[PDB]
Parts: sequence; structure tokens; C-alpha cells
Amino acid sequence: SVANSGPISILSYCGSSILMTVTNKFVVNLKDFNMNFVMLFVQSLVCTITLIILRILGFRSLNKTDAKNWFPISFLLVLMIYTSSKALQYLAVPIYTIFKNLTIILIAYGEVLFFGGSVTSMELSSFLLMVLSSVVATWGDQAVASFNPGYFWMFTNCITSALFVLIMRKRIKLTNFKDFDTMFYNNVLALPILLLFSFCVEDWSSVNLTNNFSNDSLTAMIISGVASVGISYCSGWCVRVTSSTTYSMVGALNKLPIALSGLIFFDAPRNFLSILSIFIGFLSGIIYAVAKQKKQQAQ
Amino acid sequence: SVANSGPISILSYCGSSILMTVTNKFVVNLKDFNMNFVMLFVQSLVCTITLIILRILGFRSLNKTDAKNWFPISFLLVLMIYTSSKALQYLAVPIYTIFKNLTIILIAYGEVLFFGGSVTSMELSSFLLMVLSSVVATWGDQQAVAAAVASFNPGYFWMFTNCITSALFVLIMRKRIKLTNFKDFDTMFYNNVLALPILLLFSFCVEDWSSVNLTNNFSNDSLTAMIISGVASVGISYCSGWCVRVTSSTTYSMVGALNKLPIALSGLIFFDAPRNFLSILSIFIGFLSGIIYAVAKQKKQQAQ
Ligand SMILES: CCCCCCCC/C=C\CCCCCCCC(=O)OC[C@H](O)CO
Ligand SMILES: CCCCCCCC/C=C\CCCCCCCC(=O)OC[C@H](O)CO
Ligand SMILES: CCCCCCCC/C=C\CCCCCCCC(=O)OC[C@H](O)CO
Ligand SMILES: CCCCCCCC/C=C\CCCCCCCC(=O)OC[C@H](O)CO
Ligand SMILES: CCCCCCCC/C=C\CCCCCCCC(=O)OC[C@H](O)CO
Repeated sequence: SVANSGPISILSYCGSSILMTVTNKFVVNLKDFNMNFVMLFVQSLVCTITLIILRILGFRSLNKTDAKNWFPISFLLVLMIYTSSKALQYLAVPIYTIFKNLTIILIAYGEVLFFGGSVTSMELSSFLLMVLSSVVATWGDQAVASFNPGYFWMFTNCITSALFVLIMRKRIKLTNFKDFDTMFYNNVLALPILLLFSFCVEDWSSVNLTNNFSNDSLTAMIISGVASVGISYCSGWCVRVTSSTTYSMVGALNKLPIALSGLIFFDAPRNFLSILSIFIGFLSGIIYAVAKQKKQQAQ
Repeated sequence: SVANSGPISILSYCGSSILMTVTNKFVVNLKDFNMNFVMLFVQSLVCTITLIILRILGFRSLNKTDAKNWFPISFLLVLMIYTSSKALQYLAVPIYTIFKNLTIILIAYGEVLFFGGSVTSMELSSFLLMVLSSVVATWGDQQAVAAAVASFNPGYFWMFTNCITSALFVLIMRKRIKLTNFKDFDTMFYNNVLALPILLLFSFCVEDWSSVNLTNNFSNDSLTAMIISGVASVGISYCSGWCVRVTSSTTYSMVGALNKLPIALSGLIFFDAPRNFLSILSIFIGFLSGIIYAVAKQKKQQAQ
């Protein structure tokens, strides 16, 4: 419709990402959770409950042909989170961001194998400025046994992150899936996969978990669940109206203003290299915006 | 000359750079010289002497209009060396290579202000892959830690001045060559002849001239070594002036940056020494930069 198109999705995805970040560190802080998949299962329950309440007050659709075709997308999503968490267990945050910025390039070249586009030299220049940014951020920061665990799990996160955004955006365009339908299938079908994943990788010790996962944590999972409502709708909107590359680019660009806020609002020590990485990352988004503007007038 | 065109100049500039590197570390090694400008003055004397002998056996030209127009080029050259040496005094080698790769971008955008071209998005992609390479080489290195901010400070000023003088030199030299149809033997002659007084004046201002304390250091051994390194510099001085002319100021600075990679790969192949994956990765990223830069130039020919 009127507002379901163009850069509105980007601005909305950004705002929803900002709201989710401030809620997780100010409202529902100290969320160093022992049962992350259970937390995401409650987050996906809140999103489903909101969707059903909003449908009976006005949207979306329920099926079984679309369900068996959407199941790999939902499986890829849960596996993407699993490989990401396992990669971050052994790998450092600035290092994780390098490979996460490297996925943008294979998502860009992967979209040429899925939709038949072309990665213009200017888009390729921006992706390189995004890698440069993540590298100078790591550069400005402080054994074979420790090497291989983190790197293997990062390689698997790279392929799952790519396949997920590429296959999801393919099915949406194939089954004329509007935003609210995409949000629904992603959260409804995730519910069993999130449960099955938690049983295989998390501890379920009765009394030792009842005192930790009490009324306080339950309230916190619901509040973080309410915060995730926007971003879950917006990510599925972003991929659809723009592209899988633009979504992963906007996602990488979003980390910069929250990092700049830490430098502005909080009296904390920093090096010039970490400050430089933020502005290199900005130049990447600026020239990526021009690259898209160039495509319109050249196609 | 006919075979005085295209990639032949690049191959020649590369080979002459290789010969100069192997001579300085195998033939005339232990060249940790106290009087570097005096060494370059003998190198420029050898080049001049070779040019005069070869002219009377067969070339070039002698003038006064071209001399006052080539004087800033020769001054920029000696100043380029002075700022480079002063930058390297405070700044680490992998760090120096980052800014040296960053000059390629301002040489590329500077050539648009001098010749009126265009830095195609593909060329811009290659320059970024060249910066990426130098950065991951510095990242995968621990030689940067050299020994309060009262110890490390003037390095970045001397590096910034080297960046502008390296750019201006290659941009103004190529401009004059194309203007005065200078070919190659004239560009080599005017660079070395006009450098002679500037190299002398620079050595008097920044180097020690203590009589007996230098006579025993700068003996018959060092004199022979300056002549041999002077013979090695004959090729590269002709080829650099050839490269800038037939290709471009950007291609010359790109080929110059690309040249450091095969000599580094030779160190990994020929010599049993320890290394990290990042330093190995930087070499192949640098190769991808040259490969996509070659395609970028091939794209320009069919699109102009
Ligand atoms: C273990 C960690 C490994 C880290 C690895 C980092 C180095 C790879 C970086 C970039 C690849 C770029 C290659 C693809 C670009 C080729 C040029 C291209 O496709 O340009 C546009 C085209 O010409 C339009 O027609
Ligand atoms: C392929 C790239 C990604 C890498 C592969 C990721 C995993 C693949 C999925 C399922 C494996 C089977 C999981 C089901 C079995 C549970 C495994 C486990 O943790 O078993 C311990 C057991 O529960 C103690 O009682
Ligand atoms: C030490 C680390 C602590 C970090 C503390 C985090 C605090 C986050 C709060 C507010 C910033 C939110 C960002 C607000 C500005 C967003 C601007 C925006 O979206 O700009 C798009 C632009 O206009 C397109 O051209
Ligand atoms: C030591 C000092 C500690 C201080 C700690 C403060 C933490 C940050 C708080 C608020 C920033 C949030 C601003 C978010 C508003 C949205 C950004 C924006 O662009 O707003 C424009 C307009 O007003 C609406 O769109
Ligand atoms: C210790 C190391 C510190 C340094 C770390 C590396 C710094 C990299 C920053 C910038 C690259 C230069 C700018 C690249 C080009 C910017 C965009 C531009 O100029 O675009 C015009 C183009 O023609 C449109 O197609």
C-alpha cells in the first residue's frame, strides 16, 4: 500500500532495531540467559499471539502447502542462530563482525544466482568499505585447539545466514506473501524447531532452573518479546520490498549509530581506530545508497 | 621504437625493480648507509654517465626551457625521498604501506584534475582491495611495536607530506612528458641531471660531514658498492619514466605497489622462516587487486 514500500521499510527496520537494543540493555537488562532458545520461543509466542489478536481486530493466512515450503526457511533461521551463538562462544565480537560483513558479498553474489541481477562495481566498492570498517574496528581492539572450533562454526553461520535470506525472499516473491503473512510463518513454524533445538543443546535440571527462571525472568522474556514484535515484521518487510543484500547491509549499518551513541552518551575510553571504523562504515552506506541510485538510472 | 608501448613497460619496470631489490640485499648488501643522499647522487651520476656514453654510441636532448620546467619535478623527487625516509624513521613498514596504497586513490582522483579522466567504480574497487591487503598485512604482523606520546608523534606529518609529494611528482612529471613529447631517454636524463644539485643541497642540510670519522666509513669498499647499486638503478630509472608515459600516473603507482607482493611471496617460498595466515592472505588479496585492476583497464578501452 501507501507505506508498504521503498526506504520506509529501512527506516522502520532501523527504528525497530534501535528499540530492541535499548530494551535489552535498559529495560530487560542482565539477560545473560542460560536458556536462549526458550527465550526466543517466548519471543516467537508473543509475535504469534499479537498476530492472532490483531487479525480478529480489523491481515494474514494459515495453510499446509505453504507450511511445508516455509519449513526449510524456519529451520535455516533456528540453525542460523545456533551456528552464530556457537561461533561467538569461541570467536571475539569484532572478528565475528568481519565474517558477518563478508556474508554481504556472498548474499550479493548469491542473489545473482537466485534472481539474476548484477553486483555493480560501486556496490562491490561499498561491501569492501564495510569489510575495511570491521577490520579497522578489530585492529583498534584488545593454538590449533582454540582456532578450528570458532572458525568452522563461523563458516557454517555464513552459509546458513546467506541461504536463509536468499530462500526466504525467494518464497515470499513466489507465493505473493505480503508482510504479516511472512512474520506469521517465520514465528509459527519456528515454535517447534526452537523447542527441539533447546532440548538438544540446553540443560533441563528441575529445581536448579525453577529459582533462576522465575516470575522476574518470565516478565523479562515477555517485555523483550514485545520489543521483538516490530523488528520481526520489519525484517520480513525489508527483504521483500528491497533485497536480501540491502537487508544484510542495513543490518550491518545499524550497529554503527548505536556504537557512536556509546562514544557520545557514555564517558568511556577509546582509540582513533575504533572512531575511524564508525566513519568508514558510514562512507560504505553512503556510497551503497549512491550505487542503488546509479542502478535505477542505468537499467 | 615500437616495442615502446603497453604492458611491455610494466614487465620491464617489474624486472628492473626485482634486479634492484636482489642487488641491494645479495650483491651490495650491508647498505645501512649514514649518507643516503650522497649514495643517490652517485646513483644519478652513473645514470648520467651511461646516458652520455650511449648517446655518442648509436637518443636524448639538452635544454634550458625544459630545464626550468623540469626543475620542480626533480625537486619533488628529492623531497619525496626525504619525506619517505623521515616517515619511515618513526612509522613501521606495514603502516607505511597502508598510506602508500592510499596515495594511489589521490593519484587516481588527481589525474581527473590534471587530464580529465574518470575513476571507474571497478578501479575504485581495486584500490580498496589494495588498502585491504596492506591493512591485513599490518593486522597479521607484530613488527609495528617499535621502541607517553613524547616518543611517537611526527611520523604522520612526514607521511602526509610524502603522500602529497609522491602524488604531485607522478602527476606533474607525466603532464610534462606528454606536453614536451619527452619519450624515455629524455625523462631519464632530466630526472638524473637536475637531481644532482638538489641531492647535494639536501645532503648538506640533513647529513653529517665530519672528515676523519667518515673517511674510514666511506672507503674504497663503499665507493664500489655505490657504483654497483648505481648500475642496478639504471634500468628502473628508465622504466619508471617509460611506465608513467605509456600507461598512467595511477598504473605506475599500482604496478609499484603490486611489485612488493612477488618479492614477499619469494621470502615465503625460498626462505624457511615463520609466518601467519593473515600475512599469506594479504599477498593473495593484493593479487586479486591487480587482477581486477587489469580487467578495469580492459573495460575502459572498450567503453571509451
Ligand atoms: C578466511 C577469510 C577469507 C577472507 C577473504 C577476503 C578477501 C576476499 C574479498 C573480496 C572478494 C571479491 C571478489 C569478487 C569481485 C570480482 C570483480 C567483480 O565481480 O566486479 C563486478 C563485475 O565486474 C561487474 O560486471
Ligand atoms: C552441517 C553444518 C552445521 C553443523 C551441524 C549442526 C547440527 C546438525 C543438526 C542436527 C544434528 C543432530 C542433533 C540431535 C542429536 C543431539 C546431539 C547432542 O547434543 O547430543 C547430546 C545428548 O543429547 C546427550 O544426552
Ligand atoms: C558503550 C556502548 C553503549 C551504547 C549505548 C546505545 C544507546 C542507543 C540509543 C540511542 C541511539 C539510537 C540511534 C538514533 C539515531 C538513528 C539515526 C538514523 O536512523 O539515521 C538514518 C539516517 O538518517 C539515514 O540517512
Ligand atoms: C552520562 C549520560 C547518560 C545519558 C544516557 C542517555 C541514553 C540515550 C537516551 C536517549 C537517546 C534516544 C533518542 C532516540 C530518538 C530517535 C532518534 C531520532 O532521530 O529522533 C528524531 C525525532 O525526535 C523522533 O524521530
Ligand atoms: C592505520 C590505518 C588507517 C587507515 C585505514 C584505511 C582508511 C580507508 C578510508 C578511506 C578510503 C579512501 C576513500 C575511498 C573512495 C571514497 C568514495 C569516493 O571517492 O567515491 C567517488 C567515486 O568516483 C564514486 O564512484
